[PDB]
Amino acid sequence: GTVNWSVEDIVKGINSNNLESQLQATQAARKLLSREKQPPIDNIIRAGLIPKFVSFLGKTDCSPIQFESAWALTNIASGTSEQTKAVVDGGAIPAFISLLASPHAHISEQAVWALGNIAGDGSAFRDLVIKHGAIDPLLALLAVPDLSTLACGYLRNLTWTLSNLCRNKNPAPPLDAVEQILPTLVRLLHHNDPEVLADSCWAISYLTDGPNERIEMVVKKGVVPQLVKLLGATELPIVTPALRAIGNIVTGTDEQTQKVIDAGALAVFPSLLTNPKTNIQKEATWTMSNITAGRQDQIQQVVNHGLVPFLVGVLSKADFKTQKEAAWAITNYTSGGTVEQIVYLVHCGIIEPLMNLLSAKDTKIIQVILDAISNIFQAAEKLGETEKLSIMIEECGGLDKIEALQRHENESVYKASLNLIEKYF
Amino acid sequence: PVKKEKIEE
Amino acid sequence: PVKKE
Repeated sequence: GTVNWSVEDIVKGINSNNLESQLQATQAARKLLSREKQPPIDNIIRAGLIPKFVSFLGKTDCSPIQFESAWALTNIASGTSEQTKAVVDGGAIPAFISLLASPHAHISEQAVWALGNIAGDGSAFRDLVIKHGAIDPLLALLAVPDLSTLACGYLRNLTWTLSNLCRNKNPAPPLDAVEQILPTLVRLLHHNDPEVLADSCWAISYLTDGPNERIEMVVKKGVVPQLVKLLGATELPIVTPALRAIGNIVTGTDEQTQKVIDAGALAVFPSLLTNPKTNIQKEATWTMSNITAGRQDQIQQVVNHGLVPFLVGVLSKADFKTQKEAAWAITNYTSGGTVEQIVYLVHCGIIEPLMNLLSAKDTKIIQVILDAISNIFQAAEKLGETEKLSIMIEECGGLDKIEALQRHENESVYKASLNLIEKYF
Repeated sequence: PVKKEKIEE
Repeated sequence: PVKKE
């Protein structure tokens, strides 16, 4: 009979001076907060229960009230920022960090989970969790010879919590905290549980989402080969974060991009660029765009891996957002490529799908495509093949669309269009 | 997923 | 060219 209690009854129990009565009421609150239909978090907060639950976290003599209060506070911290703030404002952070040392694994795990909810709110609570010294005790829980001896649920919760300490920007986590965590993350990226791997990849994705210096910290740990392996996994929950991380890395230096290429990434892109999940196709095409923005030798590896036909494919037929990323990939290829490389692109069939996209109701893509046409014409000028290109564009319905564009709202469009017609048509 | 409710155990 | 996030 700790099921379906009223808040009034929970309060009466918790305000009793009877530790057992307090425990029963705390469990009743936990069960309330563990129901799927509108858990009454705000009523619990308004009753003034958070301070009591936090004090129960410190009752080493009564392990069950520690657990029940920990779970109750976890579910409150799971809610809105305001609800998470209430838990923090009750002094929960230092009390949960103390509980990480509990001899009872179920209590340690609950404290891990609660700190994940708190750090997960945002940069400020993440950083406050770090300042109260959570990282050392968290990592100590993973200091075992073989992670496989740890309970599955426990290891997954720890990985998820660590990923939330890696998460959010403005600002990004403290550099020294990232350096402290990364060796353990590297280890978890090699664990064989799909959920640990997914959360480990998500953590790396967050740490790579920033300036080149943040990317370098990750790349210098030697994880890129393992990320490429995970890019080839069957489980979408793994591939999604692995590809985001790879995509983040290739937004860095050409030397950082090369590590991805050297690790064998481009061999997975035939699958990625034809993947049934639209998001994967989008993100893979975005990744390709930042590789085509690289050096000519890097463009050549794209060519050698047979990926230009796949880019023609996505340009020809994909969700609009993927097609725009593909347009970017082409404009980048055309901007940085050799004449021979640009010729290859036309021989693979780029012109018709590019022209077909000029009918789109998106100014940016039109700008991108018009820029790419100009770049191709520039290479044709160097080969004296301007007329052949002009004819191709005319034969596939392009000239009509470019003409219309001379009469377009956007200035860049009409200017770029007018120029092309004036110089080639 | 940012935050997680614990429903049962 | 330039990369983009």
